[PDB]
Amino acid sequence: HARSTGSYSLVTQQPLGGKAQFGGQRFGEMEVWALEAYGAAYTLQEMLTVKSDDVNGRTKMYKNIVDGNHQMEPGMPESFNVLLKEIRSLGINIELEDE
Amino acid sequence: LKAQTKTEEFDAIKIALASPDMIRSWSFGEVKKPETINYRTFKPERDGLFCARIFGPVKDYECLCGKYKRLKHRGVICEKCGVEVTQTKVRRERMGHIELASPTAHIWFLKSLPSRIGLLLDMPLRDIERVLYFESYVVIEGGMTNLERQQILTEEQYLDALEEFGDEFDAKMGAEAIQALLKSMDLEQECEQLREELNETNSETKRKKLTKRIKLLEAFVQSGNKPEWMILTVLPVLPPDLRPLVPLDGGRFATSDLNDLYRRVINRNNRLKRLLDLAAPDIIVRNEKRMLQEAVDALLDNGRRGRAITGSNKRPLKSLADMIKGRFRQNLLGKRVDYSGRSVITVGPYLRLHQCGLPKKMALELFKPFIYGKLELRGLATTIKAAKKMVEREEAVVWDILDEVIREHPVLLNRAPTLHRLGIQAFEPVLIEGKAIQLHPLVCAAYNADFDGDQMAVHVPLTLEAQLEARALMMSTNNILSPANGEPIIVPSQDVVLGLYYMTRDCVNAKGEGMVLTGPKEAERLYRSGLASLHARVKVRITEYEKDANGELVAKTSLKDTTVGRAILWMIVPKGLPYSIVNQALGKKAISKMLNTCYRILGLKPTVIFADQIMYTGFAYAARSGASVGIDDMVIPEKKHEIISEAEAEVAEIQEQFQSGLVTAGERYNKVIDIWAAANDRVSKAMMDNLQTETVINRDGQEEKQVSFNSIYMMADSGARGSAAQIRQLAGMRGLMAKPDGSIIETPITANFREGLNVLQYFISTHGARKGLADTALKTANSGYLTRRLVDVAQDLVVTEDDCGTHEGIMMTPVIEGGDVKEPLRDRVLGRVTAEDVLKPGTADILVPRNTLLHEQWCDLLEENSVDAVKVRSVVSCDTDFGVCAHCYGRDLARGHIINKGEAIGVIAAQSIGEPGTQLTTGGLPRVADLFEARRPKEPAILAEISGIVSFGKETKGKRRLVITPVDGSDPYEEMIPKWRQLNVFEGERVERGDVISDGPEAPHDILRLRGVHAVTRYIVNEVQDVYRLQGVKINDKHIEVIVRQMLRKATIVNAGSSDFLEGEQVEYSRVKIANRELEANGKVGATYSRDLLGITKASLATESFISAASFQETTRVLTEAAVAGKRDELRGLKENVIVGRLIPAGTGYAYHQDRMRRRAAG
Amino acid sequence: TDPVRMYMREMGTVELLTREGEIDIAKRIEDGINQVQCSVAEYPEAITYLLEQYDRVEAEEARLSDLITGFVD
Amino acid sequence: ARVTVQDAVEKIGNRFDLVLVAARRARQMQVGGKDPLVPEENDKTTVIALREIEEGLINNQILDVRERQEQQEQEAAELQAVTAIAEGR
Amino acid sequence: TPEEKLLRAIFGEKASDVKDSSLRVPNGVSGTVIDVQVFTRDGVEKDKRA
Amino acid sequence: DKIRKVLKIAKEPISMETPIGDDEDSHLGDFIEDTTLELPLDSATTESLRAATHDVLAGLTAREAKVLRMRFGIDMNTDYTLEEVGKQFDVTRERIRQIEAKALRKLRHPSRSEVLRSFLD
Ligand SMILES: Nc1ncnc2c1ncn2[C@@H]1OC(COP(=O)(O)OP(=O)(O)O)=C(OP(=O)(O)OP(=O)(O)O)C1=O
Ligand SMILES: [Mg+2]
Ligand SMILES: [Zn+2]
Ligand SMILES: [Zn+2]
Repeated sequence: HARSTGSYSLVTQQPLGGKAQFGGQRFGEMEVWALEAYGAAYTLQEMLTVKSDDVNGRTKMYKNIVDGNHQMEPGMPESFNVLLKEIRSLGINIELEDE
Repeated sequence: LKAQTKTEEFDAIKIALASPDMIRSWSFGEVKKPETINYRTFKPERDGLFCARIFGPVKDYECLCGKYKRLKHRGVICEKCGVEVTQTKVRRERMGHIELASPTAHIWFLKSLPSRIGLLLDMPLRDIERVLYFESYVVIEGGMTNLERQQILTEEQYLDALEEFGDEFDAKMGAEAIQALLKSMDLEQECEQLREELNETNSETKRKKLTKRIKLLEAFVQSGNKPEWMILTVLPVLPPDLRPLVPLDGGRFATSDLNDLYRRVINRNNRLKRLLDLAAPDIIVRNEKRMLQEAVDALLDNGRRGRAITGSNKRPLKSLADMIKGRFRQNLLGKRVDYSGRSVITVGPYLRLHQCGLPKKMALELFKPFIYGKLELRGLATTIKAAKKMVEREEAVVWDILDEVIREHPVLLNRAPTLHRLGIQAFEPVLIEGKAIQLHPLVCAAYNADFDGDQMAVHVPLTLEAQLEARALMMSTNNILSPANGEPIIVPSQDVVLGLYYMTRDCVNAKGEGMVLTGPKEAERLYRSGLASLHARVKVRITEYEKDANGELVAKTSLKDTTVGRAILWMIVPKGLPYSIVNQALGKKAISKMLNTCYRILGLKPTVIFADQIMYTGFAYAARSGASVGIDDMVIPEKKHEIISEAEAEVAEIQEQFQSGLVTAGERYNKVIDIWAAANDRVSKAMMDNLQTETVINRDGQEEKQVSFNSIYMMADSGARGSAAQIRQLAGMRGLMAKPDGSIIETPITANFREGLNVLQYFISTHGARKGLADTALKTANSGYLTRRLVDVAQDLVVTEDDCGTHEGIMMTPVIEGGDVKEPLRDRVLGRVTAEDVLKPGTADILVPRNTLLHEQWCDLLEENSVDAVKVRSVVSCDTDFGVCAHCYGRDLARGHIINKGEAIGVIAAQSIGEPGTQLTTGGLPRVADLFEARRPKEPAILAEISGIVSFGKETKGKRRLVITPVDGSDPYEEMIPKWRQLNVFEGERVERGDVISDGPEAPHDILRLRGVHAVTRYIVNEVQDVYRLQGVKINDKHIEVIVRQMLRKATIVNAGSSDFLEGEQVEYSRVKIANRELEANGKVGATYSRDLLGITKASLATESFISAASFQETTRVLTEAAVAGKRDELRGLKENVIVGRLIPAGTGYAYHQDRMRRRAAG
Repeated sequence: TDPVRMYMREMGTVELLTREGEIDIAKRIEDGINQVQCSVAEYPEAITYLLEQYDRVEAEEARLSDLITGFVD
Repeated sequence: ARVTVQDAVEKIGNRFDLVLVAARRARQMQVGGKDPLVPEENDKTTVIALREIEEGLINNQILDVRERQEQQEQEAAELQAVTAIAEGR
Repeated sequence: TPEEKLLRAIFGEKASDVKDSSLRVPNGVSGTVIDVQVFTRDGVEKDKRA
Repeated sequence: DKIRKVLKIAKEPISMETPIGDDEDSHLGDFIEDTTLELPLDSATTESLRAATHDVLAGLTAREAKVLRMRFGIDMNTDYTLEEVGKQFDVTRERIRQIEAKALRKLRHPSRSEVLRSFLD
């Protein structure tokens, strides 16, 4: 199996795999430690931002790849952005501070 | 400078209570109807749980009514339906709210184990609930009458107490009461009460609970939160697309369970709002209020009441709280990733070390966006739309383009259980035909990859950084040493070490015996021409090099006494190595130390290109060898049946003694097992005597015997495959088996695999096999749960400071276990940096001066002299607050130099410990957990508490007291000792504090307390290492020592003058503040403390960042207990920075956080 | 706890009505509503406004359904 | 230089700051800012930046010196234009 | 979009009300067709090949 | 025939948190893909069809752009009825219809079309 860019799930903007290019590889907690044990800070960020949950960066990436600029403009994963609204839709006020 | 308003780069995250005013800021309308969609048109009913007025348009830039469909109209609200025309995405962002009729208690603050609403009031839960369901009144600011504030009344009592005091006395019931209680409550005033009460009454039962409550209370005032806010007046609703109502095929619908939960709250709230305008009897509205309370509770956290079930379906409904979990460690289970793939992996021995075979097809799909760009960048495609149609057509030219994008572009490879950092390594891709992934055979050892069906996954480093990160950090050839023990993880495995062992071998009389050859080149010429045999004693002129000069290769040429094979192998050995390194027999043992020395002498590159040539030549000559395995290769000794009958005789006599009552049944079973155990040892080293040497050959004369050249012997002697324990099961008899309950069966398996086993033997062989598969299956689980507990206590630990600057360090010796040296000194001390100058057997003479990194030269300069002990700086002593100085840590890495700033030694320590965890066996892997968890043993020994002469006091009262009496100081120490446990202290001897008063195991908690931090850290490492060193597992003490640093992360204060008296806290925070007190502030009001040993999971429980804690701990309690404190998470750490999707505060990201933490708290 | 119990328990204290007590309450209900009706009838603005609203019914500014539903007989 | 990075880490001691400096240089070439400082054996901008470290002619200090130089070259071109923003007076 | 409509007026293609949803052979696999079955809901007229 | 339409909506919607029965305890909702989304392999070409038509429109006479970008929605709010474009340009109506036709005509010859045509498939 392989997959560059494919389909994505509605609730969690994460790679789901139906028709055409299949589902992506799961990159679990233990694989994350590997990158942490290396210095792979960027390899990790792009692995859990632009390459998966970042609904905006993922296409700012695909456009930048074909443009010939190997940059990522990150942004925030949807998993955490949903957790804002999930915590916030309990009685809990959770904010992002400073500047 | 201007402040700011909008959106820049956020740092930190604050959590708090939400005022009802706060909750309405998020809402863009009140949901008023339980309606969802319309039912014929699947449009959203306005003022419903799904709505376009409140949340957003259904499709992009289209008003709901339709009068404003054009993308021109944007910030416009249609005059009919209160809908602005933006993206459908805002149905994923915009929240709503509901105005509650009656106040409603927040289940989390009412019911999370320590009731916040409870102890904020100092009110019990069975009382608050009794007030909440309208069963009994509670007083509120009862004033100067007959009743206290928190007093609780019944119906009749409230009536009797009302007739006496009409006003000037207030009592309510229901949520309005508890809301008033928290509202009227004054925190600062109650603070002044708890402070005077602490000082007036001296009692350990009084001021032990007193201090425990007040720390939350004044944390609550300082929090900014308001106590009224735990009673909900407004309930915010989650955006709809996060609980959507999408259609499926066949026209059937699916929706999140919240909609059943949200619908019910609305219905009961609306019904209650009706029951008030109908002015219903209180009996009804009370029941309605109770249901609204129940409905909200099942929405926020279903499960803490009677657990409502979903519509028509038996399963319960997944509440908001369960949206967050979904039990433990539920936000960090993993995320699927773009630009990835997997397939079955196969060999490919032709590969250089830094590359891997990638299928033509996988590499096509994986780099698709690179190909699309590189295609029209050169102009082979007009535009991207045709570029797709090209690589869809697989035109011949896209293949030649794919090589262009592929060249300097590494890929990542990952195998299933990712144990240590080597489980993901970056290789340079080689375009290969077929659907298999080709894996370099030397990197197999790191991955634990067989080729029996195992698969690996691939990942594309997209950004420029990740490509350089993959190239400089994760590359195959940049990690050739294990980070668990500075030895090479890229050892020749099996097929290859058989080859070299076959080369570097010699037989007594072979073709070429005795000729003299000008150089190694003519030695290969002699073999490939069929003139000289690969193994024949032969003198050859060789030149070797040695860099004994100041960095320069001195050459030396001689006629060395070797063989033809070892001559040809010398053509591979690079430059400054001695010819002695190949002059021997070269088994897997000697073949890896050959590789190690090349790295420590010549450096990285010449080692990488070496390992390749060792594999190429190893494979080739192993294939030339024709080594096989036939049935006649497993030689059974001729004396086997003899040994069996002899032990078969002894047992018949031990039985003879048992019949006559000479020996016991327990002795018989024990004595019979011993003669069978001996017989197996006898057959064993009988077949190995025959097998190993019986090759009797002849050179010019009569006879002469040597190590055998039989196939299966060479496999073991070399170390390629096979082990003497396993071989013994083929020729000799195979052991005694264990019957299920744990006994070992008194008649062993006399037969072996070269013969047959019979029904009975095989049937008994079964239990060992099945419990083998189960034990090895379970101990693969226990390990994985260990490395979790281990990274959870570490993770955030990073080499931060350069040199903390200390002379503190642990005294390093060889372990010398009873008999002789179970571990040399040179191993324990290599790669560490010395605490102070080490001296010769005589002094005035520094041999290594102060903090120098003891490497191989220094270790020999140590091993030349008779130095038997070296004080070494250790992580447990590194005085860096928040992290570890590079010096005190050591050097180890997959690279050979001292640790670099920013590496996340916390993880790579934990990994190195739990990776070999599969291979262990009180003792075994739980014995490791017992130590790291600091678990006290069942029946401990007690240690001498204080120095002085000891004596016994009182008599037997269940406890026999012991009174120690120091020479100078106070003597009031008396310890209650159960005197039915045999003691060891001499009853008239002066005892030194920390000595054996009884015997048996000891608690680490004592060791730290009595003998000190340096003794407990020694006790752990030597005791866990005994588990690993028993199983033949090399783990440097370094890694165990960083875990220990986390175990004693905390301390308890003894004296005061600044903060509390007994609190437990980090030495990092404490030491940072009593160092702040030796100058500045007070002259020295500083406090003394006492280091506290925590088990890893207890030590991991204490994390500042609540986002980290909400990962693995119980997410409800962390979120509640943090939201009441108004706690700020500053990020800073590892776990949370992953959760929020930004650069790790380590590695390449360490430079980023260091540039960020400094701009913060500055201008 | 669980509201079913405490509702069941709360109303179980209420005693069933005798077949005569049903009339006692319906009589007290009669008095109260009739009492306010006698008080509504004493208010001049209540007379003028009912006349204000009927001068709205005869000018086709409403319907007879919007003001009354019937008289006695 | 493509087989291992050890020769480069010698010139900048961190192994981590090497990935950050060599990446910062790789952008200067890929996003067509600059031309190489060493002959390119087809090597991508990933490696060419790494060759420039082993050759010793590029590091974070040398880059910042050249950049702070370019701040003043483009400032002297825009010079006679931005002083014409004496309309704020 | 604007630009796509300009593309519709230049090369004059009657923009379809219909989307391509054909069953197509999965990528990579290849073989021979050896059977076709058609099950038509009762009431729909059995098509030609059916 | 309404029975079918009736029978469709009579089924209550399905718990999206239904366990689907895998070994990962996958829930139903984890499998419903986002069909409202534009795939990056498409949005990439949208950013390319942009630069395509912009280059092809600078190959026209200057007032052919302002008359074409006005007839379609390109780089302006809304599209303009060709009469509305006529009021902007003094000489009105039929005059504009030929400016419209001739601009598509200069772009239809295989020299300016070679780039644009490959957006049709
Ligand atoms: N990171 C990985 N490294 C090596 N092997 C992997 C990896 N991931 C999956 N596999 C193999 O792929 C399937 C399971 O995949 P998944 O767990 O269901 O997840 P996803 O559906 O998203 O692919 C198994 O292989 P097999 O089915 O052949 O059977 P096996 O487990 O006994 O080897 C796995 O070994
Ligand atoms: Mg295998
Ligand atoms: Zn509208
Ligand atoms: Zn230190």
